[PDB]
Amino acid sequence: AGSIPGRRS
Amino acid sequence: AGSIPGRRS
Amino acid sequence: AMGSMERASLIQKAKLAEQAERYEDMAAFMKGAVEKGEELSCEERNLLSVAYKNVVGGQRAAWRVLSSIEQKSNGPEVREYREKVETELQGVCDTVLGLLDSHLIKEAGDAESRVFYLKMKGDYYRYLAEVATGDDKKRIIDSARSAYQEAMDISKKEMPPTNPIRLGLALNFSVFHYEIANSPEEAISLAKTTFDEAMADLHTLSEDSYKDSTLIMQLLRDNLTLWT
Amino acid sequence: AMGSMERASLIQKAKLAEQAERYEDMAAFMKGAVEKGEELSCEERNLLSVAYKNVVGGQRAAWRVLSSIEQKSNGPEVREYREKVETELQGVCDTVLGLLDSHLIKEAGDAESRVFYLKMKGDYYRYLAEVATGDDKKRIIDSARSAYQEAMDISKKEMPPTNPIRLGLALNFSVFHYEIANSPEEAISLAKTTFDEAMADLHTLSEDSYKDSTLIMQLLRDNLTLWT
Ligand SMILES: *Cc1ccc(S(=O)(=O)N2CCC(OC)CC2)cc1
Ligand SMILES: *Cc1ccc(S(=O)(=O)N2CCC(OC)CC2)cc1
Ligand SMILES: [Ca+2]
Ligand SMILES: [Ca+2]
Repeated sequence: AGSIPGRRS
Repeated sequence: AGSIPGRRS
Repeated sequence: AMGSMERASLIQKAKLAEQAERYEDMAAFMKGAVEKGEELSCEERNLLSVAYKNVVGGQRAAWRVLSSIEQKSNGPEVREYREKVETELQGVCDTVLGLLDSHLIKEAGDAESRVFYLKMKGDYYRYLAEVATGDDKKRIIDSARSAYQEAMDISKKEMPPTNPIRLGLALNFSVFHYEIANSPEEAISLAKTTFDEAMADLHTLSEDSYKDSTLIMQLLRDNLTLWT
Repeated sequence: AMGSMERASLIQKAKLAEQAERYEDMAAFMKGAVEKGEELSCEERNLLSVAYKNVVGGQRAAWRVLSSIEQKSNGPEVREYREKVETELQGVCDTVLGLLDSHLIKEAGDAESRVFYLKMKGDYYRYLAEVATGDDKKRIIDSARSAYQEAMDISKKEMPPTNPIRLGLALNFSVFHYEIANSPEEAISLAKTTFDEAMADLHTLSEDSYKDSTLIMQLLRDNLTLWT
């Protein structure tokens, strides 16, 4: 299951 | 130019 | 530690640190910026979130590698080192939660900022829950659930169903239900309803907003495909 | 800082840290192991080298990003942050050089260990040279050159031309000539002679040794292709 990657602005 | 990557044992 | 640096300089250096893939530095600059005491703009909130998601994401990946080695092995070294990484991860989550509690959430009055911070609060309690055991685990799980639920309630009243923060909140709360709360049916129902309600609102969007919303919708669909 | 941990536990944790992609931890465990004062085995030398090459490799990549932004811009923030990363990089290089000087090199009597450590010494002075300016740059460049040259002299007397450490030393010394010493013809001549002499010795090798030597030979060829 994937959450928001959220690792690039 | 590439040196030895050297980043994995 | 960043008390002597100007707020605007901390923000500029956080952007440089992102470009340099120096996420620990990025998080320290953004912590310094939060501690100046002013509210954060939309772009500044994203910098704070990106910095900590990268730091804790690497810690979580390392913890999973070590936990897997430890479970296969079942000397003290693997457990000791897993515990060290775990304590560091917990410390980063506690730091983020402390910024949200002192005083980002209480000062956040607009729906966009308040939902963003409550989603963060749910996420960092979720990361604590991933490494927690037993009864401590129960209270941590409930803290994640409570933060996500408040964010959901605001988002459904104040934002359109295609809003990217609303969508990402629903995605992450669905992952919470599936992975943490042992509620796969709730996860599937939330992801499906979120996807369908966003689909029906795409017609209202510009081309650029359409791109932002459909990207997150694809993540919801990717999870539904894995879960069904 | 690692004085209370057993040598064997530091080694075990360095291997776990590598698996977890926790290279700063890996380097700290291996520094602790070196400081126990015993010589390092072949596998332990590789763990030390891998740990620091990863740490300094990320610092170098960040420094290059920041140096490029700074050069395009020509407030104080970009220079200040480039300087911070530079100082951290220099500190890691000084730490490695200090381990080699206290006392890895002086205790290394076999050709395999002495060449390995002198190659490391050349590499970390080369990384210092990449960020140095002016006259400090000249002495740092000569320190790299001197370490590489001593390693070369031993390697040519004591190791076959296909030995992977001999090959990697020649590769990295050729990069030094091309990138640091402004001697591209010397770089090309060293890479060509090294490649040709290794080719002529491949017939003596087992299948596994052949694989190790040909992998480095391909790196020499890749550079020759870029340089000619
Ligand atoms: C949690 C979360 C949801 C969505 C995103 S984003 O990459 O799509 N994006 C939405 C629009 C902006 O508002 C904050 C910036 C982030 C990121 C994280
Ligand atoms: C500097 C350097 C040269 C070669 C290697 S390796 O990956 O080919 N290898 C050679 C054989 C072993 O002896 C040390 C282990 C490393 C790595 C680094
Ligand atoms: Ca000010
Ligand atoms: Ca002992």
